Amino acid sequence: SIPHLILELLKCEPDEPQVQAKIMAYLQQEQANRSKHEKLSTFGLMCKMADQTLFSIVEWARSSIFFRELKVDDQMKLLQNCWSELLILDHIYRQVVHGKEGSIFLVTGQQVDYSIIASQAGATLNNLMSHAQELVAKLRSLQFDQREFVCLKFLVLFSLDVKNLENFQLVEGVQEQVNAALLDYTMCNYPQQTEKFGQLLLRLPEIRAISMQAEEYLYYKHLNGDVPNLLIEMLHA
Amino acid sequence: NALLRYLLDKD
Ligand SMILES: C=C(c1ccccc1)[C@@]12CC[C@H](O)[C@@H]1CC(CCCCCC)=C2c1ccccc1
Repeated sequence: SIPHLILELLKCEPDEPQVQAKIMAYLQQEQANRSKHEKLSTFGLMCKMADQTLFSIVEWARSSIFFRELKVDDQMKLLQNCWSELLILDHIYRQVVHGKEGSIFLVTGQQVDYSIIASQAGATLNNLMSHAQELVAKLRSLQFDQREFVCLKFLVLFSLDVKNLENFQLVEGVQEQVNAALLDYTMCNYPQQTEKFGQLLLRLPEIRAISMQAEEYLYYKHLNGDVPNLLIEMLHA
Repeated sequence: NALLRYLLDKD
């Protein structure tokens, strides 16, 4: 059985084929416009890929239950606190669902060999990607499913780390009720895995660590002149 | 962050 609250969360999920198709098409046109001598560095492609993923994340949040009740200033503070976490969580779940050994599945629907990516990404992003893959392997061994994924999305979005909120009580209530719903759901659907609920929660600090370190690296690359938008606005704020 | 506000306010 599924707690009704989780059903309401599932109702808010985007149509993932449409999201990926739109991003794939955007990036195709971008490269098409570019002359022979001005193509995008692979790092630059990933930045634009992440940029366009952020647009869909904002659109998802603004239409979601609970979030749509917040005033816009509260909505901005939540997304500014968790945008990078949501990008990483989405990346991780994509590998859990579609990931094969030795390759990375991108939001465009492209499968890319890790040996290609690791050649171009540099030590820092390779480290963060490898740590993310460790979470992928752990989540796949626990049978991380879509109901749990949407719970973690909402726990990331409605973070107690966000200060200066006009309606902090709603954020606290969502955090608490989604927690109780996840606890119940894992207990009913995976009774044998006593460790599952805790192993899910303990990924959130790790995703937080990975995403904040990812933010700091990208801010470095921006300051260094390496980044081309929404991604930059989120970094600064 | 005018861009984020716009994405949250736009029709
Ligand atoms: C936060 C990222 C990022 C942003 C800018 C530049 C590079 C990466 C992501 C997260 C998902 C996005 O598709 C991005 C794609 C990616 C995986 C493969 C691209 C590597 C660079 C050649 C991201 C990622 C995933 C896990 C850990 C760190 C970054």
